[PDB]
Amino acid sequence: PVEVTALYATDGCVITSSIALLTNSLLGAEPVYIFSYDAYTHTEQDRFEESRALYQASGGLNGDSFRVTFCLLGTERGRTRPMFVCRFERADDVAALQDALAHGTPLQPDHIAATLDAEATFALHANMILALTVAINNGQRGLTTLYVHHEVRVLAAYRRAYYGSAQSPFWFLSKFGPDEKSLVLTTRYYLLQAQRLGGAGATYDLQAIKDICATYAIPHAPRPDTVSAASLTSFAAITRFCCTSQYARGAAAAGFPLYVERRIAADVRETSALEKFITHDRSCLRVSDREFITYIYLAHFECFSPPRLATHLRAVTTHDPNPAASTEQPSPLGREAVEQFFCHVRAQ
Amino acid sequence: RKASRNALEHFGRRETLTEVLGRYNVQTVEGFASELLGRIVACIETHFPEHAGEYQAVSVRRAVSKDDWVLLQLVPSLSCLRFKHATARTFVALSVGANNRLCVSLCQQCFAAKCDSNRLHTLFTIDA
Amino acid sequence: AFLNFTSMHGVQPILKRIRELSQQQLDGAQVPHLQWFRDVAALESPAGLPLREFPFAVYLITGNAGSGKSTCVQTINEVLDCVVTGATRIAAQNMYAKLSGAFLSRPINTIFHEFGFRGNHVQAQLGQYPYTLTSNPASLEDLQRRDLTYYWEVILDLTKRALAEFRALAALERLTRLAPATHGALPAFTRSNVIVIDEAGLLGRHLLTAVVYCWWMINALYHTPQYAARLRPVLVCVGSPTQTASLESTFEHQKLRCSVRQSENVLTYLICNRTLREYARLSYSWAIFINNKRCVEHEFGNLMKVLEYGLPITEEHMQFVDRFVVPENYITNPANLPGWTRLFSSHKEVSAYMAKLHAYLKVTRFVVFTLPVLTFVSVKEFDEYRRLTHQPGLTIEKWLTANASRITNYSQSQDQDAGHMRCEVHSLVVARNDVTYVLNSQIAVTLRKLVFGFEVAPFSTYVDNVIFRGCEMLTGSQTDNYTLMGYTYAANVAELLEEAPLPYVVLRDQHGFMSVVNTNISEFVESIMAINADYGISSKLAMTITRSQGLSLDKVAICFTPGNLRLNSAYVAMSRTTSSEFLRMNLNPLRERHERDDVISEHILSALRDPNVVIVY
DNA sequence: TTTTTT
Ligand SMILES: Cc1cccc(C)c1N(CC(=O)Nc1ccc(-c2ncon2)cc1)C(=O)C1CCS(=O)(=O)CC1
Ligand SMILES: [Zn+2]
Repeated sequence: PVEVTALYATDGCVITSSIALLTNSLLGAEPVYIFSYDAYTHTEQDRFEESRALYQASGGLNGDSFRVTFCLLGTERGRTRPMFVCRFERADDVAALQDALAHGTPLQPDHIAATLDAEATFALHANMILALTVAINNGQRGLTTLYVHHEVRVLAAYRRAYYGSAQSPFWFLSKFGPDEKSLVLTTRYYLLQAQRLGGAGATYDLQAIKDICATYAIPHAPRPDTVSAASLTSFAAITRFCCTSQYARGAAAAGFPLYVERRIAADVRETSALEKFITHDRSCLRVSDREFITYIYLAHFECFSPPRLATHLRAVTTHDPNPAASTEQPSPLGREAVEQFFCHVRAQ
Repeated sequence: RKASRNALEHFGRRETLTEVLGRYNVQTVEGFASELLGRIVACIETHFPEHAGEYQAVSVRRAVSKDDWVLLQLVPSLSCLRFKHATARTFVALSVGANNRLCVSLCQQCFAAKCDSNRLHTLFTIDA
Repeated sequence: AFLNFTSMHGVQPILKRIRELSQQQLDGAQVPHLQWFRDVAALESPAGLPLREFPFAVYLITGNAGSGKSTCVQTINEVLDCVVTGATRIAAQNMYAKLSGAFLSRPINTIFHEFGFRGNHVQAQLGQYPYTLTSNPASLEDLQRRDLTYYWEVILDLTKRALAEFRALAALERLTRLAPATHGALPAFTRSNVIVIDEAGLLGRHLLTAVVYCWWMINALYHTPQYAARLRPVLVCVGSPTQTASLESTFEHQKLRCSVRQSENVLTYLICNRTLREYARLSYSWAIFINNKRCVEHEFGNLMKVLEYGLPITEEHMQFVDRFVVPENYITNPANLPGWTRLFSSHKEVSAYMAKLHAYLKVTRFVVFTLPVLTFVSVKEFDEYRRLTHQPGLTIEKWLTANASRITNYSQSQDQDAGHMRCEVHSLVVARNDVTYVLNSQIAVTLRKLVFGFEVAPFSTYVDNVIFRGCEMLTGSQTDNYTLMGYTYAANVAELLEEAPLPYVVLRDQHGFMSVVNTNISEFVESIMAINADYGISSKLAMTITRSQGLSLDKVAICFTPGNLRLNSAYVAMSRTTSSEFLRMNLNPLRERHERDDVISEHILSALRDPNVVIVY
């Protein structure tokens, strides 16, 4: 019953091929490419150990049944949107998912269609079929007809919903970091893990999440295949570099979601404490006009000066994903700013 | 104070006027002014040639002496170089600018209202 | 990597405020009904218009140009429902560039397009009817009625055009929120209630109410799910309140004297109006950015903080800015400061300087060349207009005397070196002037590009063989910084354009691809007529201080006219460049008599002195 | 003095 969320892409147009696998039509269907995936089953170390078990180092998952909700980049603000859910429980189907989540081998249409959970797959499009019927008036059949008879509208409408789901491989290596760590882990979190797990990271931007990934310094091992990150050309090479990445099937894949939460908690403990001190004094200083600008530009230096910030980010950088074996240590942002500026501004 | 100590550590030291002038053998300001007075009068000829010849024989008398500003007059009533109103007094002003380099500014204080009554107005600033 | 940190962790309180501001349901009676907008259409004059309230929220994200207020719009876009807009096409494209550099942003248009502004509205009498506000204290209803009477000739036309969807999808599901998709080409205001207006200080106060008004329109005719949920618009206005201003132009049709007065921008309207600062609760809804990533020099940084916040001008500041003053005849001389943009405080001054620059670049041997530009006036339209102006005696050249600054779609037209127009009646009284253009100069479309072609030698390769004899090439068969290359050639005025070969000017983009653009045709329609065919390119070498507010510059030399010295103009001119090293000026704005208007400055200062205002570095 | 919206 292990549930997977999979961000897919195709070397061709995605919405075209996708709708063409929701009608069981052997006209247009292209290899699905799963480079991003989150697996879950219905404390912090209990969560780490549960995930490290599912994201088996061997490869693929550990559960015997899998419900994969294949998703595209769109808005249901959600960053991805479910397209077709598929239940692989049969031995062969579980075997092909494992070598597509662990090596990056394209999941052929016939396996996408054989496992199609039509009951819940068309439930996502049930409202879409109704609205298209009503609009054009002025189950699988619902779409087979709407597309065969009214293709442009369905394509453009499945293009308005599921917005910008057709981006190219350079787009991914540009917005999801040039590094392999980013390309795997940040794509997993920002798209398929942020909103589901909730927490503060649901409201953080892509650049912020990439910065958090940059400070997630889990021991890097020289890529075995020496595959260049820049060499990646098609969604075939992005997916390969990602699925066989050391950051995708084990401890790092299990520690990243917890580390996002930890880093934010430590940072806000300091940012919020110091914003309270800046807000008490901004409101109760009664100081000179030039001296007010001097104070506020001094307050924010003491709180966010590049050296102080560098020390703080080096104090939250990890060297291991296990929360009970983490190398992160207490940050000296707040304590020092209060012991070097705030008590002396409390000399009011 | 905390602003000044923190600015000295992030941006750099801006050397005082006296130290910068010491590089050009000035321990004597009214003599350095004389040597660059030629550059000053050359820029006057190039951009203000209609009043250039009033600046052929000029004596430099100190006006303001600070640790960041040195204003020095040029009595030989000279003419305003901005408008065409015997209405202005000329003042050479030396400060440290850019990468600790000496900026020599010709400034004129006129009396006519078009020019703020007896207020310093700069006209050109060159290096030394 | 640490540069983003403060923004990353300080935008979250902003995000955790806009959400409740957008998810606050109104009482049933307070929702503007459809019948309201039906009655507005019936009303002819904006006098019997009823005092009604159109509810709205604001969240002001203010700060200097270099503050990070635009990074906040990045975090908002990827987390919240929003319709990102811009006060100018340049600002909209700048936001698109900075939003697509992180994730996907849908094509960002202007707020004017969003509320339905069309061609005929461009030249519309937007200041005609009067209003004696039954006010002090000014009720919000009175302020909204003033802003609707101000824009009666636009609000009325928009309402009439909209009046004279989602209900079908509501009948089935009794789906609706999927109308933005299944039913396409629908206005973007029907799918969100958070409207981000960037550089909103470039919009006048009349627009604020207008936008809210229009919002309710487009959510009433279509009966949007937000209208059923009783949500209200929230206007996230992002802009610099002390580096941007809005101006209103009125043309008197007998004196032919086009006048431009200053106006209250949306930011100033919201900050400085006691009625709006209470209804919108600006204290709990402010986001003042306090950073200048475009200023690392400590000294230039101090001066820019002195001018943004209105702090006393001291002797030290005078001595610092003293190191920039270079003579009047040094800036204006084209031989000096090559590649430095020169700002003047008059369009005539720019028209003089550009002509002088062309003279220099021709006598000392870029290449200057006059390019054909024509003005197609209509005989009947002018005769009817002369009849209606109470003065039927007016020469066509006198028609083109001061209506030129108005017949154009871009202001830069009044600051170009051109030849004289012509009395060339066709019977359409066409006219013909000749603008001079420096080839290989900075050229900025104020058009449809058609790309024709693309270790130091240029690998010149094009789809067709080109021969640039002189300047015209021999091809046989707005934000983007283009490069002028040459003029290859390759309905009543359409026939004449077929007659006289219209030259298509060729531009070179940043990559180097030769993109051939088209021509601009613009109408004049104001009354109490003429379509102008020209090229619409700007040199980016000389401009006005007022237009400089829009875009940042690399190297700047400022020409200040004494007496007209406004410290806001000085601050705007001096803040367009990142580094104080590359900045030269006519005189010292701090040492000369300057009319300082420090009223909004103290308002920001009191905002920086309020516990509920979020100051993000 | 003073731009800008299609
Ligand atoms: C604030 C700060 C934090 C961390 C690191 C630095 C470098 C700084 N800065 C840069 C800065 O303030 N830049 C800036 C300049 C002008 C404007 C502006 N305001 C209106 O229009 N533009 C806005 C921001 C300083 O200057 C310090 C230096 C040490 S200190 O003196 O202790 C405090 C100020
Ligand atoms: Zn004078």
